[PDB]
Amino acid sequence: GSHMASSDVKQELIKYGKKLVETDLTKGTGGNLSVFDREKQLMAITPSGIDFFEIKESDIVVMDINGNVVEGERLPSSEWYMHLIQYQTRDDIDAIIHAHTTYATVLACLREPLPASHYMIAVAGKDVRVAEYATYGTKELAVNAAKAMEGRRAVLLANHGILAGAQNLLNAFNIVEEVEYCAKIYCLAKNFGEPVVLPDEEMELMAEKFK
Amino acid sequence: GSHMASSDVKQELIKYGKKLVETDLTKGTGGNLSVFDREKQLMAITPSGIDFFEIKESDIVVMDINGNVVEGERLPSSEWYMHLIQYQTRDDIDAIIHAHTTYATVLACLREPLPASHYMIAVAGKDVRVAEYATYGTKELAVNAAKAMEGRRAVLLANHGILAGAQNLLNAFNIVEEVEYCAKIYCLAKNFGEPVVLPDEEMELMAEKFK
Amino acid sequence: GSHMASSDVKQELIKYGKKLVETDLTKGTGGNLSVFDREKQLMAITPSGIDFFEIKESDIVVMDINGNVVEGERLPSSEWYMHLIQYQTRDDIDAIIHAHTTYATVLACLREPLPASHYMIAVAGKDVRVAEYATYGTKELAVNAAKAMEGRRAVLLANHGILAGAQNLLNAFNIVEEVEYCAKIYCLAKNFGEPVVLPDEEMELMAEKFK
Amino acid sequence: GSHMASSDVKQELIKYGKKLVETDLTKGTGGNLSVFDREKQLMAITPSGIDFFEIKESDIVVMDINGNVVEGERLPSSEWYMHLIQYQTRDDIDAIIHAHTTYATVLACLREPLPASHYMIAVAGKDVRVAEYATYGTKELAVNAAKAMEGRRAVLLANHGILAGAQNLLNAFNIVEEVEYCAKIYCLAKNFGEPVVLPDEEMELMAEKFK
Ligand code: NI
Ligand code: NI
Ligand code: NI
Ligand code: NI
Ligand SMILES: [Zn+2]
Ligand SMILES: [Zn+2]
Ligand SMILES: [Zn+2]
Ligand SMILES: [Zn+2]
Repeated sequence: GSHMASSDVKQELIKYGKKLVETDLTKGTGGNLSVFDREKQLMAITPSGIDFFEIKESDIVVMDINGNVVEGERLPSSEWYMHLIQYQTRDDIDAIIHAHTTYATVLACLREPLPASHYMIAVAGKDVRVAEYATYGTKELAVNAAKAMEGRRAVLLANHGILAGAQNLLNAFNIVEEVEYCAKIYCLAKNFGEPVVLPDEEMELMAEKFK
Repeated sequence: GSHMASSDVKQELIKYGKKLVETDLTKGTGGNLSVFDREKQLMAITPSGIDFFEIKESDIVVMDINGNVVEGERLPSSEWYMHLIQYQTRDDIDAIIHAHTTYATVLACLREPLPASHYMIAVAGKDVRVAEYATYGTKELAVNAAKAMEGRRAVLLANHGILAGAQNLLNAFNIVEEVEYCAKIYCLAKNFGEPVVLPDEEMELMAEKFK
Repeated sequence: GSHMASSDVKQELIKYGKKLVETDLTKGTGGNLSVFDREKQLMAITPSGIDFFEIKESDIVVMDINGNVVEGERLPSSEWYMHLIQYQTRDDIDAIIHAHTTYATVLACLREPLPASHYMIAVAGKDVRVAEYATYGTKELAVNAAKAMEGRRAVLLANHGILAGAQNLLNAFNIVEEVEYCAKIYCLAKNFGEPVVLPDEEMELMAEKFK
Repeated sequence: GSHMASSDVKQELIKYGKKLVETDLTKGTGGNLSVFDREKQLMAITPSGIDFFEIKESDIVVMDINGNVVEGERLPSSEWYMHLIQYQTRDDIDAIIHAHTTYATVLACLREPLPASHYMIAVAGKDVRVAEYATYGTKELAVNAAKAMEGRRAVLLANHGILAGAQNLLNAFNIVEEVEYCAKIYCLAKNFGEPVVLPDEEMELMAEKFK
C-alpha cells in the first residue's frame, strides 16, 4: 500500500508522453518513457502500442530490477529492457525517454554522431554517439544503447531514434528537445557548408557551467 | 434499411479526413479516403472537391464493386477507381487513404522509391515503390497504382502523392503517417550523406515482428 | 448607399488575411489582399502596415480604377498598384493575394521559375514565372508582375514573394496554397536529385481537366 | 513608488516571452528579453532558467546601468550583460530580444553572415554579421555582440543564436521574426543554387523606405 510506484510518477509519465506529441517531437509510435524509483528499485514504464493520448494510469507497467512485472496488466513497452539496463548500470539516471524524433533520427539513419556545432549539446555531453544497430525491442539494442550512452545523457539508435536520460522526466524531456534541436542545426548547417564544431576544452567548460 | 454502408463507416471517413488536415499530413486537396465492406461488397468514398472540414455524411458516396453509385448525390472522388481496383484485386485491404503529403510526394516527383533507411517502413513493406505516371483520376493511374502496390501496403504515385491501404482506417492512417515520416527521414539523410539501408533479411524479420 | 464596395467583400478580405496566418502561409508582413468589383469598377484592398489580426472593416481601403481612394482613412497597402494594374489589364481576375511565403520566395530569391514537377501547379498554369526585380511598392514592380503573370494565375516576385489571382478570394487563396506546396516539393526534390517535370502536352491536358 | 521599472514594462516582457514560444521562434531555453527605460536608466530583464510560460512579474529583474540589481530576487538572465552593454553604447535601442531560433542559428553555427537575398532584411540593415565566438553569459560574448551589431539592429552569435534590438519590444520581436525568415530563405536558396543578393545601393534605398 506504499510498496509500489506512486500515483504521482504514473501521472507524470502520462503528462510527458503527451508533451512529446503536443510539442511535435514525435507522434508517439515506438516511443516510450520510464522512471526508476531508487529507494524501491522499481521501474515504471509506458505500455506497448497504446497511443500516448489514450494511456491511463492503469496501463503503466511497473517492473522490478530484473524485469519482473509487479503492477499492470498491459504489456510493457517493447523497449523496456533498453530502459531497464540503463537503470541497472547507471546511478545518475532516474528517468528515460525514447523517441523517434526528426533530425536526431536522420543522424541515426546515417549512423553519424552529433558534435558540438551548438553549445547546448552540453546537456547531453560533448557529443552524442550512435549505438550499433540492433532490432528494436531486443537485448542487443539494449546493450548497444547502454554502451554508446556511457558518459553521456543521450544516444542515437541506428536507423531508429534517440534515447535520453536524466535525474527526472522534466530534465529527460529537456535533453530530448535540446538534442533534437542541436541535431537539426547540425544537419541544416551541413547542407550549407562546414559546421563549426566547438573544441573539447570549450565543451569541458560548458559541462561545468551547466552543473 | 441495412443493405447499404453503415452510418458508422461514413462518420469514420469524415473523422480521418479531418485527422489528415489536423496533423498537417495534407491540406486535403486531391486527397481521398475509402472503406470497403466485404460482406456487402460496397465501397464508401469521400466526394470530389469538397473541403474535408465541410464533408457531411450525405456527401459520402457509396458504390458497388463495379463502380455503380448506390448512395449519395455528390460526385465521388476523382480517384474512386484507384481505390476500387485495389478492393477488386486484394482481399487484405479494407480501407484506403490517398494523400498529397510532403516528403513522400518529393520522392514521387523524383520517381524515386523509398527504401528501409528506417525500420518503421515495415508497416508498408521492405520498401515503397513508385507507380508509373498517369493522369490523376484515370484508369491508367488506377492500374499503375494497383500493380506497384502489389505485395505492399503503400505506393508512391509519380508526380502526385501516396496511396496506402490496410484492414481499417486507423491502420491506413498510421501507414500514411509512418511512410511520410520514413520518406522525410530518407530525404533529409540524403542531403547529409548516404542513408544506411537495412538489409532485406532484417526487413523480413521486421515484417514478422510487426504481425 | 449602394455605390461602394459591400460589407461582405470587406469582411471576406479580413477572413482570408487571417487564414493566411492561421495556416502559416505567411506572418502577414508585406502581404496584402484585394478584390475587384467589376460592376462598380472598385478595388477593395487591405491597409498598409496593420497586423492581419487587427484589421477592421473600416481599415479596408476602396479605390477606383485609377487609384483614387473613395473609402477608408487608412493608407492602402504599399502594393496597391501591383494589384490594381492586374485588374486594369485582365478581365479573368477578380481577387488577388500577395504573400511572402516560404519555398515560393526561395525560388523568387534564386530568380528561378517553378515548373510542373507536380501536376497541381495547373491551378496557376504549366509553370510559374519570376518577374523582373523592382523595389517593393513601385510602379516598376507592378508592371513587372503584370507582364510575368500574363497567361498565368500566379507569379513569383524576385527577392520578394508571390502574387496570385483568381475569380474570388477562396480560389486565390487556394492558388497561393497550391503554388507554395508545389514550390516546396520542387525545392525539396532538387536537394535529392533531378525533379521529373511533366511535359507541356500533359499540362495542357491538366488545364482542361481543371476547368 | 515611481522610481523603478513600471508594471507595464514587466508584463510586456512576459507577453513577448510567450509570443516567442507561441509562434515557434524558440522553445525559450537560453533566450531572454529586456527593456531599457532611458529616463530612469534602468534595465528590466527576464530571469535565468525559468520557462517563459512560468515567468511572473516578480521574477523580472531590474538593474541599473552598471548592473546592480535594484528589484527582483531571481537571478537575472545569464545574458544580462550582453543586453546591458548595448544599452550603454547605443541610444537607438530600448528593447532587446535574444533567441535560439532555427535558420539564424544555422548561419551562426557556420559562422556565416546573412546578406540581402530578401529585401526584408532592411529591418536590421543591409546584412546581419556574425559576432566572434565567446562562451554564453560572458563579458567576451557581450563585447563581441556589441561590436558586431554596430550599425545594425540584429547580430548572429556564433554557435549560439541571434540578438536583436529596437525602439520597443514589438519592433524587436518583428526584427527577430524577419531575420529568422530571411535566414531561412537564404539557407534554403543556398541548397538549390546561388541566392541573388540585392546590391548595397538598393539596400540603402530600402533603409530609407523603411523609416
Ligand atoms: Ni504498497
Ligand atoms: Ni438497407
Ligand atoms: Ni452607395
Ligand atoms: Ni518608485
Ligand atoms: Zn523506438
Ligand atoms: Zn491526388
Ligand atoms: Zn510584399
Ligand atoms: Zn542564448
